[PDB]
Amino acid sequence: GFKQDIATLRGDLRTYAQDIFLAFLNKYPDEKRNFKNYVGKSDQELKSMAKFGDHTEKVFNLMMEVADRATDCVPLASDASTLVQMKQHSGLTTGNFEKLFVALVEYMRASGQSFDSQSWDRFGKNLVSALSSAGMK
Ligand code: HEM
Ligand SMILES: *c1c(C)c(O)cc(C(C)C)c1O
Ligand SMILES: CC(C)C1=CC(=O)C(C)C=C1O
Ligand SMILES: CC(C)C1=CC(=O)C(C)C=C1O
Ligand SMILES: CC(C)C1=CC(=O)[C@H](C)C=C1O
Repeated sequence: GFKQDIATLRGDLRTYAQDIFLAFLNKYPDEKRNFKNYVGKSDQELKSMAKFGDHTEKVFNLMMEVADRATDCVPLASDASTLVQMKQHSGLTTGNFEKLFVALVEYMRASGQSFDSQSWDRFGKNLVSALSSAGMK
């Protein structure tokens, strides 16, 4: 279920973070508008870039904490507030987050693995709801 999937992802977090973030960037090419340093690079070149890995990992380190602190895939309002009020998220809207979670769920469905993809889908919807509530447009 959801709590085991957090354990699974954390067990190889750099790998999973980069693979899911590349699945998001490739599924939604316009989303490389929030990322000028990634333009004109292949996946292998992005994995070579220290920024790419350090940053993607820090995104998933936080996402897994927000997942871990959730009850029944419902994130804490305090974690939504943190995500809306981060200076790095100033230009963002809930659609940015929705797309990341669609990619994440798709990746999980496509994997050979017993991820609880329905729970991730619901968590992403609940996060987007909480971000909206917290004041994201
Ligand atoms: C649950 C989902 C997400 C979490 C937990 C999260 C968390 C974070 C964290 C921790 C950072 C700082 C990393 C660093 O400076 O090394 C960051 C930066 C960033 N995040 Fe988010 N984020 C999420 C979703 C997104 C989405 C959906 C977008 C855009 C589609 C986005 C765009 C950014 C940008 C543009 C930066 C800074 C630019 C850069 O230097 O790469 N994030 N995020
Ligand atoms: C997430 C979890 C962890 C849970 O127990 C239930 C749901 C759905 C089935 C309401 C989640 O998305
Ligand atoms: C990043 C942005 C300029 C952009 C938008 C897109 O629609 C596509 C296919 C490709 C892109 O590069
Ligand atoms: C997801 C990944 C590439 C990522 C890395 C980052 O370092 C920042 C600042 C923001 C991100 O979204
Ligand atoms: C406890 C039970 C009803 C339940 C919990 C879940 O987490 C999932 C994905 C599916 C379920 O039906």
